[PDB]
Formats: sequence, structure tokens, C-alpha cells
Amino acid sequence: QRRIKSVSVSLPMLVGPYEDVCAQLTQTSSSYST
Amino acid sequence: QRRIKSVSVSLPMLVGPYEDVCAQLTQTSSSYSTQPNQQISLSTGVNDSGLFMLNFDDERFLPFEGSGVDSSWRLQFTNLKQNLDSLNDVILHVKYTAAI
Amino acid sequence: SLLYELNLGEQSFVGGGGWNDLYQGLMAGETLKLALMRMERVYVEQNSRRQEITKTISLKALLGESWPAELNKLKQKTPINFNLEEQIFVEDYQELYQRRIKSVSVSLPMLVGPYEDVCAQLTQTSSSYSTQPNQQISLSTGVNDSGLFMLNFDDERFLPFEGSGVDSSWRLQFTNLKQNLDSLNDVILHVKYTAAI
Amino acid sequence: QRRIKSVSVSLPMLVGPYEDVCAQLTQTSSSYST
Amino acid sequence: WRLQFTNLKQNLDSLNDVILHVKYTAAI
Amino acid sequence: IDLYGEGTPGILYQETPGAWWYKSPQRQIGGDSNAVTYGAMKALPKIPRLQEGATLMDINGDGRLDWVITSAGVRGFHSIHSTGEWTHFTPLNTLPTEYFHPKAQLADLVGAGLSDLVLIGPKSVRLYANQQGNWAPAQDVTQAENVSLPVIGIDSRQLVAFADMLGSGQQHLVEITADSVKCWPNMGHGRFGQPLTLEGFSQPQTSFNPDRVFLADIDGSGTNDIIYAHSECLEIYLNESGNRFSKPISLLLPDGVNFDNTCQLQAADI
Repeated sequence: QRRIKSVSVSLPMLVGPYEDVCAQLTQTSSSYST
Repeated sequence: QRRIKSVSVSLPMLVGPYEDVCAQLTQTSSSYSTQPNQQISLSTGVNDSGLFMLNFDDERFLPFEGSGVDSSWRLQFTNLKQNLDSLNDVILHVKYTAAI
Repeated sequence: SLLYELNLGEQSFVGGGGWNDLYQGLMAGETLKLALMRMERVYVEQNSRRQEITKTISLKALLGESWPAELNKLKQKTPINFNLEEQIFVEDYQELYQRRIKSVSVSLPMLVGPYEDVCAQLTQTSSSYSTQPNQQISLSTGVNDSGLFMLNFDDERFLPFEGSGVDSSWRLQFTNLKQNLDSLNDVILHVKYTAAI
Repeated sequence: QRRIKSVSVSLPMLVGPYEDVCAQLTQTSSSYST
Repeated sequence: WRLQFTNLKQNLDSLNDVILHVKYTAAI
Repeated sequence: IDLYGEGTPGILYQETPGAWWYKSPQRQIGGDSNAVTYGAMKALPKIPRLQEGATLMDINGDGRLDWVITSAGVRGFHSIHSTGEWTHFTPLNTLPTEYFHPKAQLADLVGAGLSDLVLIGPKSVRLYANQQGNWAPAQDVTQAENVSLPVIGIDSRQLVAFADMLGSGQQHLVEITADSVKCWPNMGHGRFGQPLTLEGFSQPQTSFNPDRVFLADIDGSGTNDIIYAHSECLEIYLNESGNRFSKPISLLLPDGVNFDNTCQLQAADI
């Protein structure tokens, strides 16, 4: 069996010194009825 | 919805070895209807936050915890002898939390 | 403890005479319970967050023209006596209504042998504002010494100069006599203090 | 007397940037009836 | 002990050797 | 480091307060006056050496080293002669730039031997300030907005460095993928030229972990050359005149040895 414990993300990018990139992620649905 | 959790400041500057820059910031007022917490005194300037040891979940509320985001502020230096021509600009940092 | 930790002037809750024979002191503990409750109330009420200030100072810069003579006395391992002028603190932040020492540390521009444990100690003679076991600290790292095997805040016990009045006088002296001292340039103090408005 | 408290492993290897090497170890049996 | 890889696609020619580490406690 | 100024580094193992122990380069006995060896370590009196942003840097550009002091609120250096004379402490008319982070800390482009920090990436260029071991104000500039933007610190099979592929001597910004190289012309204060690609480099994108590369100029021209590790072999790419690259030399490792994530390759004049 497998269940998700946690997640994180990483972006190969360049960013301005004090640029706060703004984006968001969301889950639509998941298998196994969690 | 958006409410202020915490703040910090940073100053592109040059500082004497043991020069303790002296300045302080205060909040005049804030929106959203969201003094002892409203004033912070700063002397590192690298990433100052007015606490000898910053951490979350203090059993006591943080200086601007829960403040409405739209808000007005006053800032001024206090040591008069310290040279200020070094100053380029100031960059603020804010942790805030929000609803959806 | 409470009264010292908050310097709330002069107030009291504890009182003597709770015992009685005719009633075999039966209600005493209950009286203590209430007094404790009032103290707790006051603590929660008054323990508001307070201003925190980091201050540092060169001994040379402090002593000015006297500096080289006192430095010589140090090289000679003789004890040095000096005092702290709080006017410096009102210069740095004139607005603050009260100031008490939270903690201290020291730093020495020096060269040290690999395993040389420099031996010296500092002590407070007296302090202003009406603010011995805490008054003396023994130092051997010299890099950023603070007399504790592991420094941290919120010790269940009070720190060496916690709550001391800012204006205060001090004595400093080396103790190991064999250790060479010509290496010494100057001494820089570090102080954490807290203040009212 | 000697009893195992904990273990760890190390592999002199090269790995892709985001390559998650997948392997596992297991104990078949042990002396001293543990 | 038994040891085995599980991802089959991953290249393995890179492998030199394996070094184990153990914390154990003992009486006297 | 070459603390002594031998024109040759000595191996100054150092572990703790005081552990400063200079295994030192010595002539071998016998043979031609070419044979050299690291002799035993020596201890010498030294700074408490910790909590300070420790480094044996020559901050002044003397060619002869200081040691950096930067502890909380604590800021200067000592200077050390070839004799091992650790001079008394030096406050520095001190006005170093605030260390937000080391991330993308510049060195060269202030001018050779004058190095100073700049923390920088896209669309902006902070200015260096070092003169002779003191500093100006750390001013702000940008190059023209058409100029392609170099920015350090992504691991995705890629690298960035201040390193002169071109061999002018200016350790130009160069960016490297699994597949291509680009280098930005020095333009002095706050400025860069549009980058030039250098042809010839590539490696299998399936497997190009960036850190398996090594940076040195080999040909002696000034043009930084390129090396990449296979577990059995080096791939050595030589810089054509600062324009493109030769067919790589393939070099067999010592027998039975395998290169791996423990291995640290370097080049030196021991």
C-alpha cells in the first residue's frame, strides 16, 4: 500500500533579488479514496 | 482574507565593526480593524526583527501578529552620531496568512 | 521572585501570621492559594513584551586617553576597575523610559595558543537603579565568552547580571600568570538589555 | 555483551540530479536471540 | 542480511562498493 | 594555502582552535633539484580563529594574507607575515557590505587583485566597493535590458561560474548546461556584454550531473578548459582560442579505481 505523507517543489529558475515568485498548486482528486 | 503574521527588515548598508546601528519602526494604524506591540527597535539591520531569538509559536503575540495588511508606518533613526550616507535603500520582509 | 522579575514598585500578597493554634492553621494553605492566584494574575497582566537592545563597546574607545595606561596595567595582570555611563544608552535611544541589563558577553582581539585556555574573570562591583554568586563570571574562550558551557535564554534560573541596572561598575582581571599578554589589542563588550517606554 | 542499536548505509556512487535510487535491505535472522 | 535494488531502469555500473554503519551498545 | 609565500601552497590542516598545522613543501633529498615533498606539520601561535567568518584572505591585495573577522557585530582582520607574524588586530575603517547571503557573491569584476562582493542576478547589478581593503558605497546599476541575464545557483544539470573561458584574464560569467556554454563579456561597472556561445561541449543529458565537471585552464593560454568525470575515465575538452572546443581527450583512471561521489579531483602546482 502507498499513501502520500508530504510534498515539496523545486524550480530551476532565476529570480530577482527580492522577487517573490507567486504561484500555487492544488490537488483535484486522488485514488484509493485516500 | 489577509492578516499580518510577522515582519523583518533588511538594510543594504555598511556598518562599523562593532557599530550598533540604532533605529526603530512603529505602526501608526492598520486596516480591517485587524503601544506595547506596535514598536520595534532595531540594531543589526541585516535581517532585523527586534528579538534576541526569533521563533514562531511564542506563548505571547508577536509585534504585528494579526494586523490588517493595509497599514501605515513610521520609521526613524535614533543614534545621531552614526553616519548615514552609507544607506542605499531599505527592504521589508513580511510573513502573512490568508483565507480563500 | 515575581517582584524582582518585574520591578513593579512595591506591592505584596504574602503575609505572615497565617497559622493559629485555636484553628490549628487549617485555612493557611487556602490563603496561600489565593495569594498565589493574585500574583499569577498580576504576572499575566504585566508581562507585556518589552524593548530589546543589543549594545557593544570597545574598552579602548571607552577609556580614551587612559586606555594605554590601563592596557599596560592589564599586560601587568593587574585588576582594572571601570564604570558604565548610561548616557551612552540615552544617546542610542533617548525615548526609552527604563533600562535593565538582560545579559552580557565579551570578545578579545587576541592570538591564542592551540590549546591555550586563556584564564581571566570579570565581576560587577555595583549597579545603579537598585537593579556574590551571580556577580562573577570566569572566562577562557575569549572569542565570544559568556561563562556558560551552553548559553541559552529562558533558563529556569537567573543569568549572571539579569535585571542589573545599566549604569554600573566593574572589575576585570587575568588569573593565569604564565600566559603571555602582549598579544592583547583591546576588549569589546556585548550587552543584551531591555527597556520600557 | 553486544546489541545493535541502529544502522545506516553509504554508497560510493554517481546519481542523476533527481534520480531516486531505489533499493532495500532486510535482516533474515540474528544471533543471541536478540 | 539480504540486499537488493528495486528500480530496474536505473543504471548500476556506477557502483563501486557499499559501506555500512552501525551503532551498537555493549556490556562489560 | 601558500601562507608563507613560497610560490607554492602548504597543507595547513586545522581542526579546532589552534590546530593550525602546516605540512610544508620541502625539497626531497637526493636527485635533481626538482624533487619536492610535503614535510611534517608545525604549530604556530594564532588567532582564536573561530565564529568570525574565518578565512586566510588577503583583503588588501598585498599578495600576503590577512584573516577575516566577521562575528556577530565583530569585524576586522589580522595580518600574517611569511614569518608567521600574526600582526595585532586590524579594525578596517570598517564598512563592509551587509552579508545577506553568500549566494552569487561576486569577486573579480572590480578589477584584478581588487576583488569585492556583489550579490546579483537578473535585471540588476549591485556595485563592488573595495579599494585596497576598504570600500566605497555599494552602488546600484544595470546593463541594458536587452542583455541576457546571468544568475548563479540552479542544480538542474547546469552550472554558472566567474571563470575566463576567453583567457583575457577577466573571470567572465559563464553558464553551462548538459549541452552548451555561454559567456558574458566583461563590461566593467554594473555592465556586461551580450554573451557568446562557445561551441563543442556536450554530454548525455540523461546522466549529466553538473558537479562531475572540473574548471581548470590546461593549455596555459588563459582559456579555461573543461574536464568531466566518467567512473572510469576523464573527458578533457580543450579551448580553441577562446572560441570553441577540441575533440575530448579520454583518460583512463588508475587501475581498478573508480571515480564516485566521494572523490575530489583538483589541479595544483604541488
